[PDB]
Amino acid sequence: ATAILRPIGLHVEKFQQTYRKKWRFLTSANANVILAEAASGERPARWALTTGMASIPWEYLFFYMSPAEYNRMKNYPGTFAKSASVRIRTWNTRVAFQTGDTQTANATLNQNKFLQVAKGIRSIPFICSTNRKYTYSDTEPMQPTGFATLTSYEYRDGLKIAMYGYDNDSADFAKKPPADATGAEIYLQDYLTIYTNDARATTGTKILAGFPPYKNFIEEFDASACINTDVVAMDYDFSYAPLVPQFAPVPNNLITQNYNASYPAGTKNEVTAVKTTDSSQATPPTQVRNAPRKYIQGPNADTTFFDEEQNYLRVPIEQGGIFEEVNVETVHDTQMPSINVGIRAVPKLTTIDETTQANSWLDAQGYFEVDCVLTTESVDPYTYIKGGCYSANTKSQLQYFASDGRPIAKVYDNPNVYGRMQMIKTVKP
Amino acid sequence: ATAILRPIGLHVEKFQQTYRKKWRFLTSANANVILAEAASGERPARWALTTGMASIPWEYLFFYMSPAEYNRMKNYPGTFAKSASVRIRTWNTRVAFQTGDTQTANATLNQNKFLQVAKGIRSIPFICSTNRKYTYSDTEPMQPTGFATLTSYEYRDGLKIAMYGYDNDSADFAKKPPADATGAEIYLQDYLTIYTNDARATTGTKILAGFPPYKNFIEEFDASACINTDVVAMDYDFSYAPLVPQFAPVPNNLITQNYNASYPAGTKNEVTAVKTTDSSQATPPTQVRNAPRKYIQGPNADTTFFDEEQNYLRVPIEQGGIFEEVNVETVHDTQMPSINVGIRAVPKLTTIDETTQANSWLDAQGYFEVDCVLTTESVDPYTYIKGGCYSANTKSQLQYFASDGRPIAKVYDNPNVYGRMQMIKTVKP
Amino acid sequence: SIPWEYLFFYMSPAEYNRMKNYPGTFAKSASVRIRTWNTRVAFQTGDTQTANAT
DNA sequence: CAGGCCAAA
DNA sequence: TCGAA
DNA sequence: CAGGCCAAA
DNA sequence: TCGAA
DNA sequence: CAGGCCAAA
Repeated sequence: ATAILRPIGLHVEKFQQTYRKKWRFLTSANANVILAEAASGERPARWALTTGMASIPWEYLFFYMSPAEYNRMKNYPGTFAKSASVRIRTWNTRVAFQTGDTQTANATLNQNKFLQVAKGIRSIPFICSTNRKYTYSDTEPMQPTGFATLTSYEYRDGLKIAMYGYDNDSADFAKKPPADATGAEIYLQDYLTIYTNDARATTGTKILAGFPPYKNFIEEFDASACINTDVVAMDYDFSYAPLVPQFAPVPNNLITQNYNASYPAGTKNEVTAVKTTDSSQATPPTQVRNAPRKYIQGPNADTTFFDEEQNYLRVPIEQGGIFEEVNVETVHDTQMPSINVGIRAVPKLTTIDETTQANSWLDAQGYFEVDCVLTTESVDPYTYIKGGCYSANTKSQLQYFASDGRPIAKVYDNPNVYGRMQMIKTVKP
Repeated sequence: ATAILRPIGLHVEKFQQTYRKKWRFLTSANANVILAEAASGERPARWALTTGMASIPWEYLFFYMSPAEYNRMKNYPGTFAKSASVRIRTWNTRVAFQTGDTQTANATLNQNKFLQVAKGIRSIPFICSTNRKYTYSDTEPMQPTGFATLTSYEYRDGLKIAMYGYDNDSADFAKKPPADATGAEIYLQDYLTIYTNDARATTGTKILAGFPPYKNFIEEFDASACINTDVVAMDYDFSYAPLVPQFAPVPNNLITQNYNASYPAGTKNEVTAVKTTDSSQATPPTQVRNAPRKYIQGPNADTTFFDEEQNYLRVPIEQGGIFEEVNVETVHDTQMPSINVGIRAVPKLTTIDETTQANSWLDAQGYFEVDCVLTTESVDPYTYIKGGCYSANTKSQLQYFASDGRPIAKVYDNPNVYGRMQMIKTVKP
Repeated sequence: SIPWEYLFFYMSPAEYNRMKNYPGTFAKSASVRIRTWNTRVAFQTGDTQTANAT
């Protein structure tokens, strides 16, 4: 029999977008030295071991998309980041012909140059590491002598301004010609740092294990043979990266009496849980279901995380485990692999009278060409005939919140805890 | 070596039973009109859109089995419903030659007849719908003008009495000759109804989305070409449909000191949880393990749900997620697909002076032949030598209970919440 | 008249309201297909003096 | 040799 | 399977 | 085109 | 796998 | 025919 109607279902429009950037980065070949970091609050006294492996911030949205693209993206509710890709090529590595010292005839045409690549060091459970900005000595510019006070947020903000420039009405407009326009090189300042405990003032039983042998977890190549070659190629598929919240549904409490109904979940976990661990071992690991949560669209929505533009440069793109959907969901913890690349410090051609590492270095600089692609997807659903887009309420989203109203998000800036990236309260910009 | 004994194990007898019925149903081709339903308690003011798609109650035990079969089934502890099957055939659709109005010469031999089939509309998250019994206007018998106060329980009870008749000593015996004996046609009165919010008195922000386009989720066929053809064929395998509780085990507290022992569950969920959601979004979704439960056989058993015969016509056959077994179990939420079939209203042959739908209709009637089969299974276990059947205590069953002692069961009469069938307290008959 | 020349013939108020968020929108093509069903003709007219039913 | 541990695969 | 095979 | 969401498969 | 493949 | 139940596989 002829069918005059068939179940065609909803009209839903899906939109895929792609964002590409090309960056050229300059890195300094820092010496590996030990710096003391004094105790401060809950931070214990510790030793820090510096490197020249600059952090590549491929985990953040500004790395892939301009302020104009970001501003336009807010007009597409339900936008999810789907995949991110990065390719790193190295160019010729420059090493100074001589050092500043005049007493030694240290100039030499012969060079030994080495390129260092570290993938996924951030997640190694027994290596405590972060990316830090150093201060350097005036006589030895390759030698860190302390820590800059710049935060990770401020570092990424400065990188973003270098990439995309100021507003046309800024008094400081001329200070940063946008590399997205010129294609000029940008200096990176955030370097992989390895920590270990400082037991000088420790009372009772001391842990005297020294350092982890972190060189056993990096790749090091002859830089003379890597000119104009790819050294890193990484692809990442996001688990849950909601960049713009979904369209709100038509609220069923306006239509139904049973809007606050209950139903079986069986043995399935449909509400996520928060895991807390304690490496001091004063308390055992705990798992708590039904964390404080807020809807991010709809009647009582709290959109602070998206209103504050946290996901542009302050927090990583991947946020799996931080958000919930009201359906029968399966959620796991997430983290993107870290990327650090750089040039090993080049010792100055001179004699020393002891069996030690070098104490003076030649100026050396890495030149890295970075390609990056980000793909996203958004939806325009029409559940109802009038009044714009509305999604099914099974698409409704929630976000972890703290009791003071601050949204909670994943952060990659702190060292891993049991190989995990912690989630912390966001800070208002 | 010759074995004089081998581990033959327990003697367990398994019994399979099959229940068949054939029903012939008459449906009215109701007009699609909008009725206002005023606010009442937690029920908000809403608009209702009527249809002629009659509900087919294939989710209930009385649809498949007579009172004699049901009464006998209570003698088989551990009876589970295994599968249910329904087949629907349509016969010739009757449309009135003319309407009651005399002023218009509206009689015509030409007809356009359409059959509507809706499968699984009940579970669609963005469509708020139930089955309702209407009141109709006297001048337009196809036109609903209000809602009857009959409950779903009373509707199904009346259907059951029509199918199987009264007791031989009833004063009303002659009023309902049983269709199970005569094979005569029965009129159905419960029709699919689509709701949307009524914002006439809403203060603040209004939702003005109108209706969902529900026609995009049904199949509609030329009824002139469907005579004597199958239109619906559905099969359902039950997850957990306990019709009679299992034989009680020999209680180990009479034999052992460690009857209240504890043991690891590991990371597996062995006790089910209740999920509560809130479409008003005042609270986030919550999941609670270890709900109030009662054993349904054994020492402290509460058999109220089965003593009250709730599963015959008041609650659906499928109850997965409502019951637990003491073993290492895996449980998920359940619901059977809904079935609604009917004839579209046939406009009267007349002119109207505006661009609207028809306001007058011809009497029209659907004729549906329904075959239904239900298969069940029960067990007689002999764990012990004397005193009748006893099961292993790993077969012990529990049911969700409310704090006032009412058993909790799934219900299909309310609109879905996030695509789920809610569980509510049962009501004493 | 079949008003296939107008936007409301093809798109709902919700779709129209959402479409305003896409600057540079152009309508590219429009298609219409018309099927006829059974034509109904009255058995008789209202006049009683003539036996006109057929 | 990267993504919820690696000494598991 | 909220990577994905 | 139905059974715990569909815009996922 | 308390559908079931 | 044993290892988180057996009347499930």
